[PDB]
Amino acid sequence: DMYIERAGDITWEKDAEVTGNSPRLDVALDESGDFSLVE
Amino acid sequence: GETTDGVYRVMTRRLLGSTQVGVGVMQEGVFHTMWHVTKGAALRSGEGRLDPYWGDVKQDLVSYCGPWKLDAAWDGLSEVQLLAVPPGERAKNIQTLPGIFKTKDGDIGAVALDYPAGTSGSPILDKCGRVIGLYGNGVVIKNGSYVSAITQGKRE
Ligand SMILES: CCCNC(=O)[C@H](Nc1ccc2c(c1)CNC2)c1cc(Cl)cc2[nH]ncc12
Repeated sequence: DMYIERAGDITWEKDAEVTGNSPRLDVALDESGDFSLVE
Repeated sequence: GETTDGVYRVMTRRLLGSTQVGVGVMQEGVFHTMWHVTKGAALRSGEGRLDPYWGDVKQDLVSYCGPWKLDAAWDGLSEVQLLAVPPGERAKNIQTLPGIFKTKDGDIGAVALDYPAGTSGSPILDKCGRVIGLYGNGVVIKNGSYVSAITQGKRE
């Protein structure tokens, strides 16, 4: 049996870790909700 | 029991000890999470019991206690923040600029941050503090790095 526990508030923290790239990917979503690359 | 607006951990005791299987957002008395996390199973909040209300395996989304409430969208220009709640670790806002998932049905944003599976369902926020999607459903690209879509549900 699953259960939930609070972890925090939904607030934008000014001056937080700025990391990560922004890629443009061609993908496909199937009936089962799974994404896959298209090349 | 606890109906407070905020980000929550989805935990199970069926495996060894206490295990975090995902994350979720509570808003307007409704719990929103990714479908692969619970598989549409009932949740517990203290002595209170959350039951599924709406779900869809293709969108990979599920709402409890009521219909989907999150409706803000990425403007395709601004930097967003991932409110990552990793298994056994403190909630940590990670600001990033999203990419794009070009699909046959239109484009959707994508956050290129790498986190353990137990982080699935972590909200993605805009500058006002509005949930524009959930992080947890994506694909693994050429160099092994993870790219999740910015998954948002439809409000009624
Ligand atoms: C290999 C890329 C696809 N995998 C994911 O997206 C993972 N979740 C997920 C698992 C099962 C199903 C879905 C999603 C939807 N359809 C069923 C997943 C999320 C995260 Cl946040 C970190 C992960 N590490 N390894 C898998 C992983």
